[PDB]
Amino acid sequence: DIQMTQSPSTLSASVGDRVTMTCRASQTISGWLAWYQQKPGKAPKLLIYQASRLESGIPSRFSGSGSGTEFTLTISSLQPDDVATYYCQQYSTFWTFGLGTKVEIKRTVAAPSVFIFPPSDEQLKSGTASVVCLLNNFYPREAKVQWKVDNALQSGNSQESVTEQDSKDSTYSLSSTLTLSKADYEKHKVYACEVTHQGLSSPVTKSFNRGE
Amino acid sequence: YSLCTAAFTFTKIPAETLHGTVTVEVQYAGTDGPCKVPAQMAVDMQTLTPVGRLITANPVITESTENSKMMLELDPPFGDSYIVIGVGEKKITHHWHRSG
Amino acid sequence: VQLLESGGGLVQPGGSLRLSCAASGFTFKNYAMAWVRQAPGKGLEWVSLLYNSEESTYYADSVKGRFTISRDNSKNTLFLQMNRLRVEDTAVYFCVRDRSNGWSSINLWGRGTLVTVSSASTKGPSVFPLAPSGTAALGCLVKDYFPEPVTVSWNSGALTSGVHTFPAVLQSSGLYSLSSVVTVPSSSLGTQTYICNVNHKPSNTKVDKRVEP
Repeated sequence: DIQMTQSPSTLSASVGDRVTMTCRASQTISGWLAWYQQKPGKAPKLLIYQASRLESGIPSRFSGSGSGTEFTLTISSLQPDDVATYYCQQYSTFWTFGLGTKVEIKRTVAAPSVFIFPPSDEQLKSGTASVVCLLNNFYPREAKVQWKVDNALQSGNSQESVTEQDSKDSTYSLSSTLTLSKADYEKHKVYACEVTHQGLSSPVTKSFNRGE
Repeated sequence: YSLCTAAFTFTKIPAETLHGTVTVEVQYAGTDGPCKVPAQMAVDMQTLTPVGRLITANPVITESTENSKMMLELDPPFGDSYIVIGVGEKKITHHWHRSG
Repeated sequence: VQLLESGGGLVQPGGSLRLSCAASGFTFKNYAMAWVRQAPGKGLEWVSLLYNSEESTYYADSVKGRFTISRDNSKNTLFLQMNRLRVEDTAVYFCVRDRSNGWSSINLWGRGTLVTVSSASTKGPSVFPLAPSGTAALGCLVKDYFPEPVTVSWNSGALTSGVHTFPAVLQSSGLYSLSSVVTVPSSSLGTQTYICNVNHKPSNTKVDKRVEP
């Protein structure tokens, strides 16, 4: 079958910038090529068909061009609504889809906003306690979250999840759940997470006492 | 077996024959060979319900390589129809008129 | 103009699931229909397409003999009969209308229905709140469930602005686990109640929890 290669795999750029991605086909697919946008969890939205025909309702900044074997999709002025993966499709003979080009957006730096949550008693009544540390709305994506149990650093229980880049402010938000049993939980006193992010002059720490 | 998913190209203008049958030469641009050639007449491009009748008996593209030839003949209705080769958005059409 | 998929969920390996799609807004009979799946984190893979006849039905080699598609033009409905399922068939399945008559651009997509070919049992989740402290934020913790998904909402949809629901992480136990949080005016805590509407359809688990301080 007709293999399809896209590049780049990922890319970050800034609101306003001209983004350009490319895809090549393992043989002549004339002009029978289409481009799709797919934000996570939603379905694909066709943008371009026949290499260069803009679909109806798609914004004019999206354009296409190409022939035979290599094609290009070009966002003329990136917009926060464009954070998605982008797939190409040949349809000269059967269908083949690219593996995508993930577009992330570059914005001003934004320090996080840390919250901490003690485990609820519904959960403590089952032999397990979860401590979650929340980093809300921050750019860029990177941020080491250290846990401390009475000034004792942790490892091997803290799982981290992070939202897709926000569609409105193009920031991230990060969860850090702490796996621990109801036995070892009550063994100690005060808990806290240390959030070190690039938009912080000094690392911020939020704590809580087993009581107040 | 299965129909031809790729695009066709008229390699010469269709021509009327003996008593009004039109013959068609096309060239196929797809690598899904072998496949049955989507050939028919039609009057509604939405329904593609066959009008007329395909005279060529079971037209199948032979080769598995790009660019093969093929010759078809159809029996068009009276008045106006459309020769319709291929399927989908890559369908090719040519207007036809047959008087008497 | 719309496609709506239904029928997906959890299947044992070797099992059989029958997916369906409901078309509206167009002469369903005129258009080619196809099923395009998407493995988690992977790409798009077309699985089957049909227009009219035996000759105008196609199956990707990866499902040949195993899957089957069907068209009910009286009911405007598309079916995908998948048998002898394998663990790698786990994917979201999109019902798709072709632009025209087959093998074109795809200008109408469903919503996706996730088929999870798994062999472990199902696990209902547990819901624990995240009490709060210029304004504060609260949430819900959905712990220890299998398989995905777990739709979460707040105040039955009336609270949307500022909600973040995280992706599911796979704990060491083998069970997924996610949190869902929302930022709210701390000055509006004593009067406004906040309840999260957890939903884990694979185990028929609809749960609510108030998140008081």
